[PDB]
This record gives sequence, C-alpha cells and structure tokens, in this order.
Amino acid sequence: TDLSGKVAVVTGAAAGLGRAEALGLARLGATVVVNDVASALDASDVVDEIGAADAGAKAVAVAGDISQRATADELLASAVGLGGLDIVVNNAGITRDRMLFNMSDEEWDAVIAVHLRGHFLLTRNAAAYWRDKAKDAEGGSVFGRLVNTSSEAGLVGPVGQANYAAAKAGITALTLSAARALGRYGVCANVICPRARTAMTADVFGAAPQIDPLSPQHVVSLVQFLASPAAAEVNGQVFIVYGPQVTLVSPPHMERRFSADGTSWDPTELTATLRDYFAGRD
Amino acid sequence: TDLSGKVAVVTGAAAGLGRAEALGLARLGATVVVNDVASALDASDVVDEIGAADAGAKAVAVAGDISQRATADELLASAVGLGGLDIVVNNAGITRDRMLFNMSDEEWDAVIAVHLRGHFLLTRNAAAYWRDKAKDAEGGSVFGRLVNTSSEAGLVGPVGQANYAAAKAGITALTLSAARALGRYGVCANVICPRARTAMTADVFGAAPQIDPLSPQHVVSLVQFLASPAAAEVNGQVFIVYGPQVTLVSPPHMERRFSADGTSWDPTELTATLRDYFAGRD
Ligand SMILES: NC(=O)c1ccc[n+]([C@@H]2O[C@H](COP(=O)([O-])OP(=O)(O)OC[C@H]3O[C@@H](n4cnc5c(N)ncnc54)[C@H](O)[C@@H]3O)[C@@H](O)[C@H]2O)c1
Ligand SMILES: NC(=O)c1ccc[n+]([C@@H]2O[C@H](COP(=O)([O-])OP(=O)(O)OC[C@H]3O[C@@H](n4cnc5c(N)ncnc54)[C@H](O)[C@@H]3O)[C@@H](O)[C@H]2O)c1
Repeated sequence: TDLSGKVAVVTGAAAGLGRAEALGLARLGATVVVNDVASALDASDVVDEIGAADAGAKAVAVAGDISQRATADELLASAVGLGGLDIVVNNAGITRDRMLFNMSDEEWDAVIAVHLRGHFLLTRNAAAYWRDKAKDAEGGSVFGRLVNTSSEAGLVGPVGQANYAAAKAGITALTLSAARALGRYGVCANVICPRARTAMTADVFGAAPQIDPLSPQHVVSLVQFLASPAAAEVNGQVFIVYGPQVTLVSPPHMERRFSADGTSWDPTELTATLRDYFAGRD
Repeated sequence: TDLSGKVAVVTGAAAGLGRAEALGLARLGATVVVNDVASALDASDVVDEIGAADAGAKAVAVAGDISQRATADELLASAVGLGGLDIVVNNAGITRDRMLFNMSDEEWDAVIAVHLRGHFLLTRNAAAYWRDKAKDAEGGSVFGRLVNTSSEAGLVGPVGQANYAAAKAGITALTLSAARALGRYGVCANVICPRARTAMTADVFGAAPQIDPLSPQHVVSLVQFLASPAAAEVNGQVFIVYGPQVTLVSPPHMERRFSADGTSWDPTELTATLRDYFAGRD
C-alpha cells in the first residue's frame, strides 16, 4: 500500500486524529499538505514530526480556517504545486455542545461551518480537479482518494450535540453523492466514523491506560487503506472504526411497513394502526 | 385526532405539500400560522383556502425567509399571540441541483440555509418555548408536536443533489437530538421522508393520472397523526411515506465487522481482508 509520489491533504492535522493520519500517510511515502487553523499550528510540532524520513516524506503546513473558500483554494493550489492532488482526508472539526433549547445560532452555525461547509469546499474543489484531470487525460483514469469523517453521533443524534450530529450526518450524505459522481473517473470516496482517544475526547473516553484500545492508530490503519491504490473497489462505503475492528455500515433497513388495503389510508385507521404498534414497542 | 384549540406553524405552506399539510391540520380544527417567502404568498390563495370553515379554522399568513432568525422569532410570537405553540411542521425547502464538480458555494449554502438552518431555528425556538412552558407548569406536561421533513435523498446521496442530501440527512440527526432532549417534557419529534406529486416534483414523477398514487394527501394523513395527541408514544422516529403506505425506518444496521485477532490490525492484513471482501461484492 505504498503512497510514494502521491500528495495528500489532511485537515485538522495539528493534533489528535488528523495529526496521526498525516503521520500515517507520510510513513507510506506520501507528501502531506498539513492544514489546521493557525493557533493550532502555533502549538504543534507536527511538521517537524513529519520528518519520518524514509521516502520523499515531504510535508508542508498550510494554515487556514477550512470553512473559508480561500483555505480550500490554497490547499488545492499547494497540492498542484507539489505535483497533483491524489488524497484528501477531511478531518477538521470543532464542538459547541449545548442542550438544543439553550443552543445559540452561533453555536449551531460554527459547527455546521467547520464540519459540513469545510468538508464541502475541499470535496468540491477536489471533485472539480479530478474530473478535469480525467478530461485532460482524454478519458483516462485518475487516481483520487477522498476520506471524509462522520461520526456515530450522526446516526444517533445524541443529547447536547444536535449541531455536531447534523453536520456529521450531512457529511455522510455529501460523501455518498461524491462517490456516485466521481467513482466513474477512478476516484474513491468513503466515510469513516472513528473513536480515538485524543486530548479532545479525553473527558469522554478517559486517559490512555500492548496498545491503547482507543489509539488513533486503529483509525489510521483504515485511513491508510482508504487512501491507497488497494481500495480501488471501495467507493461510497461507510465504516465505523475503533480498536482492532472495522465495521461496514449497511444501507438503511426498514423496520415495518404499514400499508392500507386500498388506494388510501383512512386517517383514523392509520392512527389506530400506528398507535397500537407503538403501545407495545420499546 | 381532533386538533381544536391547538396552534400549528407550517413552513413552506404557500403551495405543494406544505399547503396540503396546512389544510389537513386546519380541517382537524387547528389554528394555522402559514409561513412561506413573500413571493410564494403573492401567487397563493392558501389563506383564503383555509376557510375550511368548520372548527375555529383560523389561519394567518406570516411571510418570511425561514433561514433568517427573525422569521423563526416572528412565527413563535404569532403562535404565542394566538394562545400558545402546539405544533410545528418544518417543510420549507428549495433545490439547487448541480453535479458536485460544478456546484458553486452559493448553490451549496442556499440549500443548507433554507432546509437545515431553517429547520434548526424553528426547532430550537420551539424547544426553548416548550421546555420553559413545562418549567412554568412546575414540571407539568406540555403538548408539543414537531414534524420535520427529511428525504430518501438524505439516506442515499443522489447524483446532482449533494447539497439537498446533506441538508436532509442533517435534518434527521437534528430531529433525533430534539426527540431525546424534548420527549421528557411531553414533546414528540419525528421525521418524515415523503414523496408527493407537486408542481416542483412534476418533472421527476410526472403529472397526476380513485386517488393519485402520489397525492400529497397520503403524506398529510401521517402528518395529521404525528401532530396529534394520539402520537404521544411516537418520538424520535423516521418514516418514509408515499401512496397508501407508511414505512418505519430502523436504526442503522451493520453489514459486516472486520476484527483483528489481537490488540491491533496489521495494516497490510487489514488491506488484504477488505480488498478480498470488496472484490467479491456488488
Ligand atoms: N464522535 C466520535 O466518536 C469521535 C472521536 C474522535 C474523533 N472524531 C472526529 O474526528 C475528527 C478529529 O477529532 P480529534 O479527536 O482529533 O479532536 P481535535 O479537537 O484534535 O480536532 C482535530 C483538529 O481540528 C482542527 N480544526 C478546528 N477547526 C478548524 C478549522 N476551522 N480549520 C481547520 N482545522 C480546524 C483543530 O484545530 C484540531 O487540531 C473530527 O472530525 C471529529 O469529529 C469523532
Ligand atoms: N425528495 C422527495 O422525494 C420529496 C418529494 C416531495 C417533497 N419533498 C420535501 O417536502 C417539502 C416540500 O416540497 P414540495 O413538493 O411541496 O415542493 P415546493 O417547491 O412546493 O416547496 C414547498 C415550499 O417551500 C417554500 N420555501 C422555499 N424557500 C423558503 C424560505 N426561504 N422560507 C420559507 N419558505 C420557503 C416554497 O416557497 C414552497 O412553497 C420539502 O422539504 C421537500 O424537500 C421531498
């Protein structure tokens, strides 16, 4: 799964999971464009840490708020300047947790902006770059890998995280569309829903106690695959990954269909049917 | 399922499904606050049409872009001025379809704003109103019904609709959080994924040919239930509804787990396992 000669963009890569992902791609030979907000990069040695330095191992930092069009444009330009854009790992995020009934517009908008708009801007920019490259190839295949970061919160809607859950669910649907649009060009686009012990999850998961059962490395192993030639037949998939396991999420299932016997439901009859079903139901 | 004495807010109710939903609640006795953008209301007789007029049947139009905080505030104030807010049907939406690689930032932001931010602003405002009412009741139960509108596109990510799919998936996750926060106060919050023949779906579904198999009325019957006392035991549920059937969507299922036998996946081994699984897989 060697990534020599490839260029990867990883967002939110100053610390935590994004930093671990940037290091894992660098270790496979990728040239990594490391993105984060500038204050995160003030306090990070990640670029020095990416002197790991078997392989071309080149790394460059590009500071910017991923929710801004200009950041996505600069990342693309940096990657083109390094020889072409091959791999995108959308990982940047923030939380503004609040009970829904106390959540301000700003708490909502900020989380939507960094997760959902940020994923969009770079996914769209990459989408346009990869399609144009395929047309420039006179219909030839392009190598492209898109790895977007959702969360089990987007499947579940946890209390106090309506904004985080909404962004992560949107990210999943965004990536499925991208997979349908781009798979025909040779691009693979997939979604991960990780759990990893980082400084930002330490309050929920605890601190690290072989290998940490919630090591970021458990996630990196999957991201390395999804970024590689070897994932050519994996597109539009959603994975849950933490510890020594990866789980493929299936398409939506149906619990129960409630059909009228004729051309329309009688409304009081529909009411009776649903009310009875949910009276005896957990 | 009589809604006499209740007040309902329906957004996007000048035409199409929202208009049919406003009429169906009015027919059950609800006082309806009809919301849409003002240009939609220029061309609509919906308020006159809500002279149906058994029951209090009162209806008032409140024009506003639902993506703006002030519209959500005015709708709440109107409902309080009519005696209290009981029912919210978030239905307003737009499409800006485009292949992802051609999608502008504005095409993305507008669809996110009207669907996702609009759902949020009114869901949050209602959430704060219903909780405060319960506290004012010294812990007493409040009647509250929230009906949000997602889409099968949010489960599926169709080509050319990454922005629509992302908004609808976010709406679902938003509503699940709301259901967890608010169910304890007596509020029910549920999601519908409709198909209905409207002027805006006529290009995809065709025109209307008993009853139209894609009549908006098939959806209205479910919305009437979900807005009613009779749905007290239905909270946090996701329904697909079109024609003479309602389908309860189940929580996410897992297709297949890929576990290492020890404390971590060997990355080349994980690659081998996933590559083999997806070689022989549709
Ligand atoms: N829900 C879960 O179970 C779970 C657990 C771990 C990680 N995650 C997801 O994985 C990702 C990383 O999480 P983490 O555990 O590394 O925590 P983290 O706080 O380290 O987030 C990673 C990075 O995002 C960066 N970032 C924030 N705003 C940015 C912006 N506007 N532009 C660019 N970069 C920005 C931060 O600076 C940070 O370094 C996130 O998407 C997160 O939601 C989810
Ligand atoms: N994907 C599907 O299968 C499907 C089919 C039908 C309806 N739907 C959903 O149901 C809802 C209504 O769809 P429709 O079929 O009635 O089409 P429609 O175009 O009539 O949409 C309904 C209303 O939304 C209103 N609206 C738009 N922007 C607004 C804003 N900024 N503020 C307030 N109101 C605004 C429009 O003016 C319109 O009257 C939407 O949510 C739509 O996505 C989905």
